[PDB]
Amino acid sequence: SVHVPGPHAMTIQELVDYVNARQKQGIYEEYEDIRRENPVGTFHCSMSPGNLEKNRYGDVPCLDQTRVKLTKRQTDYINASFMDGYKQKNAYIGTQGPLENTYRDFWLMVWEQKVLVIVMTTRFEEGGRRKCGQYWPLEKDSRIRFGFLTVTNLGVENMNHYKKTTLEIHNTEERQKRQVTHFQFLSWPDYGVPSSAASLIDFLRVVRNQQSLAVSNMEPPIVVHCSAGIGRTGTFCSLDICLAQLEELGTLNVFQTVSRMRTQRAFSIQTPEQYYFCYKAILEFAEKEGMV
Amino acid sequence: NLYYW
Repeated sequence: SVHVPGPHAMTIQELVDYVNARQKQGIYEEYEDIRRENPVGTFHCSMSPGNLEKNRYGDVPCLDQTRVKLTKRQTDYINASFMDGYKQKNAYIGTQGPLENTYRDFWLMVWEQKVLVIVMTTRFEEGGRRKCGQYWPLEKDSRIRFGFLTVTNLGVENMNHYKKTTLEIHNTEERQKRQVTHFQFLSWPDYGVPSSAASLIDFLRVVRNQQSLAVSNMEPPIVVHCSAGIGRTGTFCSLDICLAQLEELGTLNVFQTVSRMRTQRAFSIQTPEQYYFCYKAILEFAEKEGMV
Repeated sequence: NLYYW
């Protein structure tokens, strides 16, 4: 994994002092420094004819070097990137909100990559306009066939800030079945931050626990998506990585985590508010956990 | 959508 402790890991107390020294504007300027690094890689596949219409946004391509390729195809392209996590290669697949013409690519990827958990941090529509297609059967007994993959809704639970849907994917060619858990987090708008650090952190543990549970019943990546799959996606994953290192080693480094992530899912973390939120969420967590 | 930014 690219996410290893070295070489400037900070303790929680050093983090407090760091954020205090820099303040919000210092943190915002730190995000700008990140933004300025020239991306390591290229975007040719994303920009090819045939693939252009498979991108939700003209300004959010994906890296050639880390993209998830579709094997059982009409191209091998989906706007989706393999992302390392804390001491774990390919812990996530970061991807855009599926389009009607990419629903079947999305499910092929989920099948092919043995995905057990999907994390969605967007509503279908936010502030008037379309953000993500309805790519899964919304109601309990509904099904949708995507070629040889049939997806059936087995039940929906509503929670304070997210909904948990259990799906069965039935590959009717191979005659195999797998359950996948779909989590939709509802209170995190594009371009913004969640209404509460605590709700997102609770949400993260729920997701973690489901992934661990699923894996024991069988490591596959967790699919994490938003609309573009860079802003909220990068923030979610970056927080996950930092909290994991904090738990295990009592250290972290936000700048390093985000910089590294952007070499894998290009453009991860889309605003300085999101970047600052990562530091703030970690510190709020620390305080509530008594490292304050 | 058509541009994210």
